Amino acid sequence: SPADLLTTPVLTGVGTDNRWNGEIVGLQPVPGGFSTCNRHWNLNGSTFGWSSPRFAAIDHDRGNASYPGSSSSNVLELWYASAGSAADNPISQIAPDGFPDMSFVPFSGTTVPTAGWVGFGGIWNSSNGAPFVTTVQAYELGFATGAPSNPQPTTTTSGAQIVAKSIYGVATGINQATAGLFVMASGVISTPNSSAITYTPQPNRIVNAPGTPAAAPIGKNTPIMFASVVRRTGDINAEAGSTNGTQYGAGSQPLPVTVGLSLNNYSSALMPGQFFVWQLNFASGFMELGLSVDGYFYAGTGASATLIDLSELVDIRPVGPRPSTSTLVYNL
Amino acid sequence: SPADLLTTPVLTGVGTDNRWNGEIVGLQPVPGGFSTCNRHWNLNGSTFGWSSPRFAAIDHDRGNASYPGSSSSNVLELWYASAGSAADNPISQIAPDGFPDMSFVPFSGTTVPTAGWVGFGGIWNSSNGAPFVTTVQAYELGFATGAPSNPQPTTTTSGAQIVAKSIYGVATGINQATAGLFVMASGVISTPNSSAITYTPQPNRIVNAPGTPAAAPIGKNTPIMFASVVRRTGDINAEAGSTNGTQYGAGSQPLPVTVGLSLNNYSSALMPGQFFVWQLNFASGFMELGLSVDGYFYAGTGASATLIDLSELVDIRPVGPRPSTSTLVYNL
Ligand SMILES: [Cl-]
Repeated sequence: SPADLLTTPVLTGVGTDNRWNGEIVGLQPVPGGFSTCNRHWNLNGSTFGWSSPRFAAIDHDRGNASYPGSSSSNVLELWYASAGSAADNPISQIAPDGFPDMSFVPFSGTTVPTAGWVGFGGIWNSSNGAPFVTTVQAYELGFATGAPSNPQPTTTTSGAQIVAKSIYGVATGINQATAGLFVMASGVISTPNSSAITYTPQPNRIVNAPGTPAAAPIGKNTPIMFASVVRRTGDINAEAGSTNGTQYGAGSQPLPVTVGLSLNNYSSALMPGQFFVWQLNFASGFMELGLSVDGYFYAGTGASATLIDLSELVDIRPVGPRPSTSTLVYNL
Repeated sequence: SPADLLTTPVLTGVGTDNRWNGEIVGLQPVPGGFSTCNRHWNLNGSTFGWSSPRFAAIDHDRGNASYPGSSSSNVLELWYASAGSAADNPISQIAPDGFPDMSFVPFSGTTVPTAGWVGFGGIWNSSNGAPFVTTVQAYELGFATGAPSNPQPTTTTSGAQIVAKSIYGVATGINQATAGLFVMASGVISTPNSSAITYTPQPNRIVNAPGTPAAAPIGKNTPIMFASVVRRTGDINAEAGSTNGTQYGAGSQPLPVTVGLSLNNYSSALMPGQFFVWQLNFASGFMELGLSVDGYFYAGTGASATLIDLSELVDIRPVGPRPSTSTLVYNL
């Protein structure tokens, strides 16, 4: 039984999302539908992604590193490689374990990109493993085509490039035909100013491998993402509330669910066309969440795009397998 | 019952240690004894530390930022504040949530400190939350006294300072009497060259709050730390089996145990003078692990300081409460 995949602490402040590793504080309905594969598991014990259910480091030993111009001081460092070149990754060769499933947002000069996945790290020497210490910075990572001259976002891994570019000037730029990338897997969201932006990533920014099943509305049941509070570059101190607006990152699954799914095969527990349902009991009222065999979560919220605050969630109780066509209860 | 705190995946490659968040691959006996409080819970639902059972970010909004002893090619950014000044931390005011429990290792020039806790981040503007983008780098963090003129290691929180110093040159130094620190909580170990060093931290480097209970041998039973493979600055690409040597970080508890202990009170389950015992079944042979009420783990390995490899661990079975004076079986 999948019942213990989702227990009360998973959604009441201990559980984190599988994209940003932020504490989950809300449920974000996606009436338009979405797809996610990276660090996403199904109930048949499998992933279409390239990442294990953890947040460690991103490591790739063979990419092209460069900076523009003839002055090496305070420059934007650019790193890129082909998708499918991650030979050292046992899960998938598509990308290094932990590389974010987000499309690259191009920028140059003094522009800081909006809604990029950003991580801290730098370039290192492919021949001996030594870091290029003058290249440490915050880097936006994403999938693109057209690097290095004109990188543009792409949402498919097939034929893509994996790109890292420092959003601020590094101490001294480095030009290497072959160089390593090392970036911490726990990301923040890039903003050019103190203002928060919409939940990130939006569905059209998510990068997916071929064959990734889509999450679509089933009747009045709508797929959701799990909203967490995520740091943003424009106002790094900002956390939940009051301070200049709240920034949400979103993930397809709670990481504890992803971990459990990765350790187990739940094929006997649930049939296709079924949800495993939990009841979420709030201080006043309650709602149901449903989990499909493809590993997507649903709510009975229909066309609504309004975020559901989990601040008053009290406990979670298993309901069991139900028809995916049965509208999930929403009494909030 | 605490039995489900330690299940097979916790020590067979999924569970991470509570200091470095690295995947646990070994058990490190500490015949000399040790103490740990940070991100360490007991069976009475309590911690003597200053950190929650998670790895996010380190944030303090009021420290002194400077860059003395710097050249134009090499500017080491220094941040420090008093221990006990972390007013925003609901757990403890000793230090910001996630600040490492390690004594500061002094360094200067281009010298890289040995066995330092290093994290990525930078300084930010206390008045508006904006990052000082020219200060992003890898920083060693630790407890010290004598900042800013002569920082020296300390292992007691009382009267201490919390210090961050970039191990590499930042793009541009920043002098502010009041400034913020922001560093990702997931750390790496500083090494001056490609070689691995001893497991980190050694017991004499660990910082502890007043009242922290010590782990000492009880008869033939010896306290252990949980060893994980941790990244090092000298060879950032190196992982398990590196021809430059394998680097271990160590933590007092597996993080899943710490999380479980933080969510429930197990005081009725175990009394002082008792271990909760699990049997670890390997491919050839087996051993017992014991957990005390203070949350420390023990093995019946006596004076041995030899690391126990978990690569051939097959499964874990709960045994139950046993007297701490009873020698834990070691049959490997
Ligand atoms: Cl804090």
